Order: sequence, then C-alpha cells, then structure tokens
Amino acid sequence: ARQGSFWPVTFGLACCAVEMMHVSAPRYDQDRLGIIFRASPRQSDIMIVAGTLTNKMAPVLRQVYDQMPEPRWVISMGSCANGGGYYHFSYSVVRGCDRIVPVDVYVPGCPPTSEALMYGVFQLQRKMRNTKITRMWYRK
Amino acid sequence: VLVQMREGTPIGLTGIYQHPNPRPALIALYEATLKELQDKHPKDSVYRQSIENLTAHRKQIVEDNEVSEVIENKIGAGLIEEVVIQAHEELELAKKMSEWKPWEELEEKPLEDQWVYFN
Amino acid sequence: GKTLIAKGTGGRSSRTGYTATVFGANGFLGSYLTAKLAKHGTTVVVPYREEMAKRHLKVTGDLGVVNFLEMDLRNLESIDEAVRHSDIVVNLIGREYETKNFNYYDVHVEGARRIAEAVKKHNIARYIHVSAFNAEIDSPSEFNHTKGLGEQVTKDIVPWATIVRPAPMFGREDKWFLDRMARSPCLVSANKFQETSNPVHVIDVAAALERICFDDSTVAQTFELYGPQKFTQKQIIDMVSETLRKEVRHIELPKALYQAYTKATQAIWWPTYSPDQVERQFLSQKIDPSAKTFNDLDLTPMELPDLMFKLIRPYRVN
Amino acid sequence: EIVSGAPAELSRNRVVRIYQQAKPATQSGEYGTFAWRLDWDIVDVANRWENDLIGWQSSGDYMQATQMKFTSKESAIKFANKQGWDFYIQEPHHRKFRVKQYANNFVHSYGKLKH
Amino acid sequence: IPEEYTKQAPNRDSTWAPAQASKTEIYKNNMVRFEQKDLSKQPMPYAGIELIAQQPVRFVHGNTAVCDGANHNGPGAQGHPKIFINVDAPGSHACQYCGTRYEKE
Amino acid sequence: AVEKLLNVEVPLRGKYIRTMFGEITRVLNHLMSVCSHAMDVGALTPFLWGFEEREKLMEFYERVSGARLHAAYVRPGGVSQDLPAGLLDDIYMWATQFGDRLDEIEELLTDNRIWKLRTVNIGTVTAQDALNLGLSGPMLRGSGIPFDIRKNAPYDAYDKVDFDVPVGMNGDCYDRYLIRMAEFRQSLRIIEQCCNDMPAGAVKVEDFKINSPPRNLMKEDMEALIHHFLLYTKGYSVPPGETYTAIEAPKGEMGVYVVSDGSERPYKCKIRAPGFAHLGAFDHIARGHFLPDAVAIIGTMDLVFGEVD
Amino acid sequence: IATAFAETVKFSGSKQELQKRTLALYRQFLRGAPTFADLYEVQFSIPTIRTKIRQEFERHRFVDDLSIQNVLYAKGHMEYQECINFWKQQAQFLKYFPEEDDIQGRHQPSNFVDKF
Amino acid sequence: QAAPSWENIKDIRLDPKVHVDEVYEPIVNPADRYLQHVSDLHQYAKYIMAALPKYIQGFSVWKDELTLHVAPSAVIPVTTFLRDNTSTQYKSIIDITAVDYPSRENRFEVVYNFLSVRHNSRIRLKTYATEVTPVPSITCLYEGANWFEREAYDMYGVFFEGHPDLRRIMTDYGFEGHPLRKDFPLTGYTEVRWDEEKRRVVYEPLELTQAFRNFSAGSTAWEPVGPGRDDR
Amino acid sequence: RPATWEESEEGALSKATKYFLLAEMFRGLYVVLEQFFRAPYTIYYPFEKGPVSPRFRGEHALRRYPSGEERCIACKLCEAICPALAITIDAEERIDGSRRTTKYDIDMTKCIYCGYCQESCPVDAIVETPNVEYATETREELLYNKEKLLANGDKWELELQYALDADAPYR
Ligand SMILES: NC(=O)C1=CN([C@@H]2O[C@H](COP(=O)(O)OP(=O)(O)OC[C@H]3O[C@@H](n4cnc5c(N)ncnc54)[C@H](OP(=O)(O)O)[C@@H]3O)[C@@H](O)[C@H]2O)C=CC1
Ligand code: SF4
Ligand code: SF4
Ligand code: SF4
Ligand SMILES: [Zn+2]
Repeated sequence: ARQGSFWPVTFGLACCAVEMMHVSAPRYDQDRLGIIFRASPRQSDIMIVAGTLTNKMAPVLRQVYDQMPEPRWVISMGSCANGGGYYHFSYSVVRGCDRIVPVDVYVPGCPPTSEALMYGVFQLQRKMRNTKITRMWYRK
Repeated sequence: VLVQMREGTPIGLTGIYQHPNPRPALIALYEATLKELQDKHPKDSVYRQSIENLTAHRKQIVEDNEVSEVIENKIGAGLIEEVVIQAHEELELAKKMSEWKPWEELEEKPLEDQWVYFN
Repeated sequence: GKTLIAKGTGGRSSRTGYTATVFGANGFLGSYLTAKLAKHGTTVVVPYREEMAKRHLKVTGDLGVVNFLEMDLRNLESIDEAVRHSDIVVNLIGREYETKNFNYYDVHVEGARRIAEAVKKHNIARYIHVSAFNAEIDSPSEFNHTKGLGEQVTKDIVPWATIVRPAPMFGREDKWFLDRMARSPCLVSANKFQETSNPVHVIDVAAALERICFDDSTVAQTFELYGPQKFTQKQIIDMVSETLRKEVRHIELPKALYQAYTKATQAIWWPTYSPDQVERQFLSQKIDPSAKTFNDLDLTPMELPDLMFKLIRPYRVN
Repeated sequence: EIVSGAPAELSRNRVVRIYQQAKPATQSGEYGTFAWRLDWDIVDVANRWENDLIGWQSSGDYMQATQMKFTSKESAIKFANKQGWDFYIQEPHHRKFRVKQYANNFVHSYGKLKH
Repeated sequence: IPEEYTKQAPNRDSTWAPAQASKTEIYKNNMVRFEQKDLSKQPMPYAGIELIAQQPVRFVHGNTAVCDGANHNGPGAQGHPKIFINVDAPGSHACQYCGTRYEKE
Repeated sequence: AVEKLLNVEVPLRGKYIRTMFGEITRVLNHLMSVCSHAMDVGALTPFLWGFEEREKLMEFYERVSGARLHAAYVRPGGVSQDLPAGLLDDIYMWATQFGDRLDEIEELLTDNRIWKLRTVNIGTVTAQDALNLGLSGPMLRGSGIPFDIRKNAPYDAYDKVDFDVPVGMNGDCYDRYLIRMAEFRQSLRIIEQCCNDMPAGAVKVEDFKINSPPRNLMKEDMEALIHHFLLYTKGYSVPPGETYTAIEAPKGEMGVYVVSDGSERPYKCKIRAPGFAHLGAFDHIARGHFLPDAVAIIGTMDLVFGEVD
Repeated sequence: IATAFAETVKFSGSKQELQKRTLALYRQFLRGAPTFADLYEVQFSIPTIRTKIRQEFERHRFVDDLSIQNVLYAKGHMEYQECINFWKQQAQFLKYFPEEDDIQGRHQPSNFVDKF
Repeated sequence: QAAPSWENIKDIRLDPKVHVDEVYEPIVNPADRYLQHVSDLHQYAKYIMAALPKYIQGFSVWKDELTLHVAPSAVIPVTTFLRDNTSTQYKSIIDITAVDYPSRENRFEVVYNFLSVRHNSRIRLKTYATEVTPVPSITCLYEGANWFEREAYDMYGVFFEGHPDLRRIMTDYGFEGHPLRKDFPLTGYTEVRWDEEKRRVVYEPLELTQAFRNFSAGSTAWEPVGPGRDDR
Repeated sequence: RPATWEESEEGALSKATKYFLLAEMFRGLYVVLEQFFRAPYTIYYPFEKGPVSPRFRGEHALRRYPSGEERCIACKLCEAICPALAITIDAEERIDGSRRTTKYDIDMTKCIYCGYCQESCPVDAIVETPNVEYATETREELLYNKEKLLANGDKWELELQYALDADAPYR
C-alpha cells in the first residue's frame, strides 16, 4: 500500500524540475505508477529535492522537511542536489543536501533522464519492499 | 498651455490615445521651445545650433503639411501623437539645460588612470 | 590509543582519526552525542535495529563519519563485527520497559556482558557504559536492580570501565520527563505525588559524555551527572504549568490500583508506562558521595526553568 | 581604518604577498613578467590536509587559491593598505645586459677549446 | 591498527602491486566500512601489466615502426595517434601508447 | 558574444543549423511557457499535450546533444559537430504534424470566454512605460512596438530566412498570449526553410586556432595535436576589450556583457535576463488586481527563476 | 514605486547630522527588540538583544571618516530593514549570536602552550 | 492538406534527397560589415562630444558599438539628455551593472547599456565609483532602474544614492561581503550549513571545502597586437 | 494605427446565442472528446525505453584496447576541462616503463555530463556511456575510483563499440 500510491511534494528548484515535470509528461508518465503529487508538505510522502540548492533556500527546505509525516524519504534528484554538483564552489550554494536533509535514494547527473528519475523511484520502491517494519516490531 | 501632450482612453496604435488637434499644439510647442532655448543659452554652443535647427526644420514641415500622415513620412519619427509626445520633452530638456550649464568647460579631469583597460 | 593536541577544533572535516562506536543511538540520548561527535571529524560506527529510524543521524557529518551496521544483542557475531575496527565504544542501551521478547535482565547485563566480552576480546581502549541514576543492588525498581547488576558485570571483566550515571534527563522529545508534560493527556501517577530529584539537560549530558570520551587519565572512574542546583520534585510540573494551559492534572491514584494500566501496557502496540517506572516514582536520587561530576570534567550544566522556557515553547495558548 | 565589506578577520591575522611573478626558466616567453600578484600565504594549521575517504586534499583555507592581477606595484600596495591587511612586497629580478658577439669563436694561445 | 583480516582477495589477476605506490592492503584502506559487504564489489581490472605478457611481440624488418591501435571495423579513427617508434636496439620495443612490443627482425 | 569578440565568422552551415536550432528552441520555450502558464491558470490538458511534442523536441536535442535538454552543442567557434542524417529526415516529418497539434491546443484556449475574462485588459503596460521599465521581447511587442532584435539586428542568418514578426495592439496579457501563439507558427516556417536551404560545408569554424580540431586528423598530425592540447588546457587566446551582445531569447532580450582580459579566462561576464527585468517590473504592473490575477500575470511575463542571476 | 519600511538612501555631509541620524537609527533598532524576540522566538532575553546591539555599535565607535560612516549607516539601516519583517529567518538570524559555550568543549585558553 | 502522419495512407519518402558537390565558401572578411557604420558612429560620437562638452569625457568606439565616458558626479544631467533627446531617443535601458578592475585608485567602473527604439542603436555609458564614495542612481528618470541597481549594490557594494529600496536581492539576508569584488574567492567566508544539535539552526561555520578549486595558472607568450581601424 | 471603431454589425442576435449558451466552449469539449479516442503515449519504463541516441551521455566507463592495456594514459586533458573540477587524477611511471593512472577519480556528485572528458581524451579512453544504471544510497557509492570505471568499461564495451562506430566519424 505504501509502495503503490507514493506521492511526493514538488520542491522543484531548477532544470531538474523541468525533467520532473517531464515525468508528468505523457511519454514516461507518473500516473502509470501512481505518482500524483500534491503541493503540500503534510499530504506528502517523499520529498524530491531537484535543482541546485542555494545557501538561502536551505532553512526553508528543512522547515518543509520537518512538517512532513514520519514515514518520510528524500530523493536527491540531480547532481547539484547531492554533493553540490556543478556549482559546489559558490559562496551561495549548499554543498549537497546531505548537509541538510537525510537522503535515501540519490539520482545522479545534470538533468538526469526521466528514465533516470523513474529508475530511482523504482529503486526506492525496491528499498520499500525491504522495510520489514512489522517483523521489526517482532524484533528480528 | 498645450495639454495635448498625450490623450486619454481613445484607441490609437500603441497604448497612447489620439490627440485631437496635433498641428496647433505642436506648433505652439515648437514656438515655446524656440522661445525658451534661444533666449537662455548662447548661440556659440553646438547644442543650441543643433536643437534649434532641428526644431526649425520640424516647424517647417509641420507648418507646411496638412494631414497627420504625410507629416509622418517626412518627420522621420513614428506616429504623430508620438511625435507630439517626443516633441514635448525636449522643451523640458532645454528648460532643464538652462541649469547645469553644459556649454562651459569640462568640470572634471579624470586622472587618466580611470580610462586604461589593456595595452 | 594515542592522539594529538585536544578535543575542540575550530572546523569540520579537520578530522580526528578517532573511530568510535555508539550503541543504541537511534533514539533519545544518542542523537546529541553523535551530533557532537561527527561535528568534529570522528568516524562513527552506529549500529541500529530499525532501518527507518536510523536515517536522521546521517546528516551530522558528511562522509565516512556515519556508518550503519545491523547489530542485534542476540547475535554474538554482529557485535563481534561491530567493534573490530573501533577505537572507543560507548553503549547507551536499555529500554525503560520490557518487550515481548526481552527481560529486564539481558538488556543491560548479559546484553552488556556480550559487548564487554567483545571489548576484552578486541582490547578496545576507553569503554564507557552508561547506567541509570539510583543504580542500586536493592529490589524495589528491578530496572535499578538490573542496572546495578550491569555495573557489576562491567566491573567484573574489563577494568577499562568508565561508568557514567546520568540523572533524569531534560531535552527535546524527552521520553518520560517532558512528553508526559507536553502531550500529557492526564499525567496521573506518583502515589508519592512529589519527592523526585535532579534533572539534567540533555546537551549537557552529551557534552559530559563528549568530554569524557576523549581525554585519558579517567579510566575506571565512575561518574554521576548531578542536577545543577535544584534537585526538585514534581513541583516543576507547576513550572511546566507556568505555561498557560495548566492541563497537567495529577490525580494521585492508589499504588496497587495503578498496576493494572502497567499490566495493560505489555499488551499494547506501543510502550506506555511499565511498572518499574511506577516503582521508581517511589525512589529518589540516592546520590553517590564519591563520584566525579561536571565540576571534575570542567562543565557547569544548565539550570531548569529558563531552559524550559525554550524547550517547551511550541505549546502555548496564543 | 575599519574594513567595510570584509567579513573575515583576515585584516589582523594573515601575511599577504605582493610579488612579481617570476620568469619561468623552462619555457622561454615572458608574459608572467607583466603583472603584479597578490597571494595569501598558507602559514596555517588548516593548510591543505589530506582526505581519508577518497583522498583529495580538502583544505581549510577559505581563501587558498586566489590571485589578483594588478598593474603597478604602488597601485597594488595602495590597494593593499586601502583594504588594509599586513603585506610583504618582493622585488623582482631582471636579467643583466651582456654583449653577445656571435663571433666568439676565435682564440689566441690558450689551452681550452669548445664547440 | 588492530588484528582482523578477510582472506578473499589479492591485488588483481596480477599478484603484487601494479606500480609504484599503489597498495592493496585493506587496513590502511579503512577496513571500518568494508563490513557486511560481499567482496564481490568489482575487482575487475585485470592489471594490463599482465596483458602485455598476454600480447605477442611483433617483428618489423624495417627501422621505423608505426603504431595505431585502431581497429579494422570502426568507421572512425579510434586508436592512439600515429607514433613512429624505433626498433634499433633490442629492448626498446615499447609503443608508449599501447605497450605492443616491436622488435627488429 | 565571444565570436564577436574574436573577429571570426562561423560558416553558413553553422549559421543555418544554429538558426533552426534557435527556432526549435523557441518552439520549446514558448511551448513550455504557455503550458506552465495554462497549468497555473488551471487547464491541465494543454500542458500535457504540449509536453507530448516537447518530448519529440527532447529527442531532437538528444540525437544532437549528449542529454535531453541541456547541451554544450553551440560553441563560440560554431557548434560541436554536424548533424546525423535521420535527424534531418525526421524533423520534416515532425514539422508536418506540429502545426496541426499547435492548432489543436489553440482551439480550446484562444476562443473561450474563459481566457477572455480570465484574461482581459489585465496588466496593461503602456509603451511609454514599457520602454521605461526595461522590458523586452514578448511583452514589448505585446505593447505594440514592432521591434525585436531578429528582424532588426540580424544575427546568424535570420537575415536570410523569411521571418514575419507578430505585433500586439493592446498591452494586456491576452495579446501576450496571442503573440506567442503567433510566434509558434512563425517559427515553423523557419524550420521549413532551414530544412530546405541547408548547405554543405564546415560546421565548426574554418581554422583550428580557436575552437577544436577535427578528431580524425588529430591522430595523424603534429599540429592538430598541439591545437587539441592547448584548446583543452589553456582554453584559447581572446583579444582584449569589451563587448555586449543581445539576442531575443523567447523570454525577451537576453544580453551578455563580457569584458575580456586578453587572456584565457573572462575578466568579467554579466548576464542580462528578461526574467530579471520583467520580474523587476512586476510591482508596477501588478497593482490594482486580485491574487488569481497575479498568478496568471506571473506566467505571462515568463518568470522562470533560473534566469534571475 | 514602493518601499517596505521606508528605506531611504541619501547621505548627508556633516558628521553631526550623520551622528543624529545614526542615533535615531539606534533608537528604532533598539525599539524593535521585543518585536524581534516575538518574531524569531529566540531562547535568550530581550536584554541580551540590547547588549549585543550596543556591542555592535561600539564595534564602530572610533571610525573616523564620515565617508565610511555613510555606508556603515546604510548597512545598519538596511539590516534593520531586513530584520523589521520576516525576510530573515531564525537560522539566518542566529549568525549574530555566539550564544552557547558547550558546543565547543574544552578549547584554546589563548595560551601559547595550548596552541600545541 | 492531408497525408501527414500516422494512421497511414501508405505514402512516404526518404529517398533521392541530396545535393552532392564540393564546397565553395569563398570568404575571408572578419569585420568589414561595420566599417561604414563605424565611420557614421565616430561622427555621432563627435556630435555628442560637441553638444555636451562639460559633462562628458572621451568617447570610445569599438566594432559597431559606442561607449561614452562620464565623470561620476554628474550622470543625471547626462541621462536626462541621451535618453530623451529628439536626436537621441533612446528611452529604453537594458543594463546597469559594475565591473571592478582593482588596479586603479578608483576601483569600480559602472557600466550602462542603453537601447534605442526609433533608431535600433545601442550605447554604453560608464562612470567610476569607489567602495567609499557613492554615485547617484538613475531611478529618477524611469522605473526600470530600481531593480538593477539593487543587483549592482549586492554584487559589488558599489553604493548608490538618491534611490528607494536599496536592499539585497542576490545573496543571503545575513550575508555580508560582496561577491563580484575580486577580494573574496569562490568558496565564500561562511557558507556551510548543518543542523543536528542546536536543532534546525542551520548556522554557518568556516567554509572548509572537500576539494579546493585547483586553479588555472598557465599563460602563453602573448595573444595579439591589434590591427587598428578608425575613420577620422 | 488602425482606428477601428467596430461599433455595430458583428451579429444580428446570433451574438446573443453564442454568448448565451456556451457554443464556443462546447466546441472545446468536443475537441477534447475527439482527442480522447486517439492514441496514448506512455512507455512502460521497466519494460520499454525511450530513444537512446548514440551520443547520449552516461557513466564514464574507461575503455581499453583490444587486449587492452588500460587505454587511459593519465594525459590530464580530461582533467583540465571538467567544468566542475570533478576529475582528480594522479599518475606515475609504472613498472613496465609506460605511464599509467595511479588513481583516477570522478566526482559523480558533480559531473555535469558535458562530455568534454570524452571530447578531449585523445586515445578515446574515457567515454560517456548510454547506460543509466545508478541510484546509489550513499555518496560513498558514487565516488568512482579507477576500479569502478575499468569495471564499468569491462561490463560493456559492446554498447560503447556500437556508440563509437556510429559517432567517431563525427566527433
Ligand atoms: N528515564 C530515562 O530514560 C533515563 C535514561 N538513562 C539511561 O540513558 C540511556 C539512554 O537513554 P535513551 O536515549 O532515552 O535510550 P533510547 O530511548 O534512545 O533507547 C536506546 C536505543 O537502544 C535500542 N536498543 C539497544 N539494545 C536493545 C535491546 N536489547 N532491545 C531493544 N532495544 C535495544 C533501543 O531500541 P532499538 O533496538 O529499536 O534501536 C533504542 O533505540 C538509557 O539506557 C538509560 O539507562 C539514565 C537516566 C534517566
Ligand atoms: S543538478 Fe544539473 S540539472 Fe539540476 S540544477 Fe544542477 S546543473 Fe541544473
Ligand atoms: S563529462 Fe563533463 S563534468 Fe563529467 S568529467 Fe567529463 S568533462 Fe567533467
Ligand atoms: S583524457 Fe585520456 S589520457 Fe587524459 S586523463 Fe583522461 S583518459 Fe587519461
Ligand atoms: Zn600504440
């Protein structure tokens, strides 16, 4: 059930958001999988950070991250979003969102393909298929 | 006293309404321009002998022609309403140019350090 | 293990080389000490048990300073693997309640004995074991009885045993010190409705554990982390209800009548208020006369109320 | 003097270097002669350590790699005192005139001979 | 820095180090984080030191040996650029782009 | 901006392929602008229908570039590399249907009473003010001044192609809609005639001092190697001085202001963005409206904030 | 064609007038302190804000040139502008406040011996 | 028409599509389109020189564009003119920004590119300003300025004058320093952010990177000596 | 400047019909219904794939020769143009006389995929792949050393041979 619906909230900062909305394009559709994102951080599950991440943004990003329910994950979409990427040597850029939010699936490269974002999504769902939360209540 | 600088809420071409009487307002603006600039700053300056001569040229072409369209194709500017709009502000430009007297010497010499780029 | 100048540097990734291993650390206290520990360039092996709960300890440092291992105190081999490569090791461990698979025994005695046996088999310098306040060998809170047994076992083998006894702690998301103040639907317990003791702030606990875990000349000493001044009772509830809602509503029930909820507690999905907590409500801080404190390790822990002003202030009326 | 837009405490702490860039001895060609260089020293504890994970060289100097390119040494030093930090200037070194008759291929009575 | 080992990997298909200062010890290589891991993360370089001994020596009865390395199926130029090497003394059979050995005979 | 500062000129093959790529890029930019605009306004179908052939334009980048949308394909010395054959054959068959589908997205927005009160004389910017605001491009030509750069300062073979420029009459957002929707079916003519007039020639610059050598003879020649080596180590020589160059990007006049040292690296580069000027004008335009007016008036003036700084 | 809290840029000539102008700036910058503590929810008290504001202006008591004091006045009034509403956020706002000691552990006692 | 795309009527073409020859791209001229325009534009600059000789400095013409040097204390009377003259009806500004060359004692040249509408002709206008002393803005003349001069102030600390809302846009709100000065480098002074212990307070530190920007410090003999051209 | 009064004779009560009931808007409904019947465009991405041009960029696999002696020569040209400095190389004279890479480092954190590495390595030894085979959970699983890249080239050169043999006469 958690692996099926799986909607994000767009944070969507730059070019990598143009590829994100290309996943909403009809070629590599989100809704053939279930990805129907709301624009609201409480109604969300995972928080795709796409685009580069400024120094100026990062407190707003962590404040969005905190008002988000407990089964939460983060996708770092785009090379700039993880390890700073193509700028990384600015005064005003954050050297990767690992300095801000904990991330569970990275997505490489300036703009990663719509193929790439969906492959990261399926790898995240493959991680979800090993969450084993109920038998971890049983303390396996 | 020419309040036909730009009109209001009529539909001319580009978001600026059509003035009713463009020729008398324009010839009064040229008359006032020639009355202001000629009697303020000397005829020695190139600026007066440029603005004045172009003003008399425009005055000639306006006072000659009749319709609001041949005056366009001779005036070298855009629309005749916009010719009037253009023809407004050089009166106030020369009127300001009474002050900050530009025909004098150059008030500052930079050190020539400032204007060196390469080579 | 030998090192260079001191602890406190002036910049992250000016890394130490100290390879630490912190048990537990997914929950309450182990957040802030590995937050102080990865901040200043130390490799941390933090083992875990739940995959979804270990995530928010990764952002304390950047690279190689947080690592995940799949320990479990049943498995010898997991803990054996966990501290092969370590240099120092702390264990904050032990639920405040039995599970459906764990006794109070063998969550900090033989659970402690396994990991200390791994320490002795690996010759790990600077083993630090936390243990509870009021850690006696007497019965009445078998939690405290078991922590006393755990300190006994950690002193049986491994003379490298810096035992630290913090007081009831005081921080953000206090498990059973302020969550029973903040949410607090009807905080109702304490037959003796007063007569508790020393609170200590959590970042001061973490600073104490940080300033003990690196300096030498403190092997085999035991610490107790006293409250700074006040050693105060449940009257701090009144200061908690100094915030305008005053919803605290202590109803001071009889003792044996209060047991049933705790006997309900074993059946529930989530832990609530298991009866060794109820027995500890009859105790106080049996303060050790001879155990080194914040003044020995050169700290002054912060007071209660002005810090409580910051610490509980989402929960105001207007 | 207070610095207006320099948030560091650079101005009290470090020694900076004004130097003419040296003439390289490997290549012939002399374009580095015609500048003036500002360079902050690495007299540091930060001073480019070694990483342990991949093994880059993560520095700690926030202004390790930085070079002005000025025009004149006195304009350089008027800037250096204007923004106000401790400098040290270094004088360049020229190459001295020596008359080169290509005809240096002739002798009197003398032992040594060359190509 | 302590006592632990996992005997499952030498350097490569070649046994020892590939060059100056390319070690294969793991403890200095931070054995903290190799744990819970397969060792079937990729040791795939076959250490081309071994692959010149794979290669047979080529003979040219001239004096100057051309080397390309380019295939005879590719439509574009893909090998290393045209270095002319000398085969004069025996021993200097080394195209410094490919390591193919050219001896004069 | 750089090749103006090099006193070189790219050959005719390069100018035609950069012009046709500029106009499929113009199709892409106006398409994504109108789609994101209409999604902010509320209709979802024009957004997705437009992205359906934005994916085909993504492929037409991809068969040329190394990725879907970003590209190092233009160089100062012309471009990277000549086209492949099936691309130029396919792009005609694309442009055969793109006019039909552009009409298809056009039929349900341009005519309806929604977009006729959803867009009214809203955000009226007069030409006297629009010139004083530093506006440009689609909003400028929506305010009824028949001026762009392409017909008026013709860079890169827009001189040589029949190109007609739409002109607004009312400075509202509705003519700013319809002027983009006209620029689509003006750019498709450009793709037509650049499919026809495509010459054969060198697609990089002619010499090899300044851009890149050809990779065939860089492995059969001394000089091609030294040019390859220095062109990827030290960049290359640029003569000193200033320049500024503006073209009409589909969001407005983009200017690039470059002060070159006379060395390997630019001593100063300042961009100039319509998304930084139109955003600056936004307060003077937005007054006397409501908030759901303001949502649309963001999307009209092409406020994609990756062109701020 | 607008403001946000009436930021004006016009540097006067005389140092007395600049003195009075910085004085009135100090009054508004001091008066907004309970508004700051309301707006950002700091831990420390309003007198901590006041003694640190006084510290910040005593950092530039002895600056000579009025033509430096101009842009110092602009920086002061401009950061007042960016503090009087919620442009700055509390993570951005704590960059003025070296509040806590316990973050550092034992550290340099400013002796030469303990540089080593 | 019909017969365009899929649901096919079985009619297509990928054949006989060629023009096979050898190229004839006969050209050598770098920059000769501009020379008549440069000769016109010299004379235009001489007009601007003789018309306003007090407030202007030496013009500078280069490759079909024009740059007027202006003494910095007097820019507003220059730009009441030259935006708004009859013969110079520019009325449309396209860039104000700054360039440091920290060579000279005045440090930041401030550069304006303006655009005509009637005349399709750009122009440039420069002043020089120091970090110490301001130069007045041009927001009194039109409204397209007050965003750009914020950008100029933020990137440089070229302080301005006679201007409403001189804020920051282009940096962080607590961030001092000025980036496009060549004083402080790419990394910035304080640029880190982390949030673990003092919770959510994403507070900076000394910015210690993970691999420093290993620069480019190579330079060849000498670029070129310019083949000059002027009308006169 | 078209004056364009346009007072009267647009319609003769037909105007009130088209305004009164939504004929212009029912037209758009009929358009989207006619669009409803036609073909979709989804590509079942685990099972199907979008078009992969040969010049598309990927994950930096190091080629070797036929019987390959590790074709990279650490020539540093692929260092000096990586525009985010995501290249870190170190080299040494290896035992057999030639020069090889001591370490080879790609920050896949900061590889923009400009392909300049591929456009400049003269022996064509670093190559952008077409494979999008990624999505690691750590940065420590992204920082590609020499072994990852040689392994990646050893995993496929078939695809790279297809790529070069459709591209190398254009590169
Ligand atoms: N009233 C109090 O709580 C006081 C605390 N202390 C001591 O401080 C120590 C740390 O406090 P605190 O941070 O709140 O502890 P936590 O609430 O954070 O829990 C400790 C972590 O270790 C895990 N763990 C380790 N071993 C086991 C095991 N056999 N069975 C189940 N879970 C295990 C726990 O669950 P999981 O396996 O799921 O990760 C938990 O995540 C405590 O152990 C206590 O002795 C002392 C004074 C007051
Ligand atoms: S990761 Fe790449 S695509 Fe995304 S913002 Fe950065 S440069 Fe752009
Ligand atoms: S593809 Fe581009 S970013 Fe990546 S290493 Fe090569 S040149 Fe650098
Ligand atoms: S460009 Fe070629 S020779 Fe140079 S480092 Fe890269 S692979 Fe090695
Ligand atoms: Zn070879």
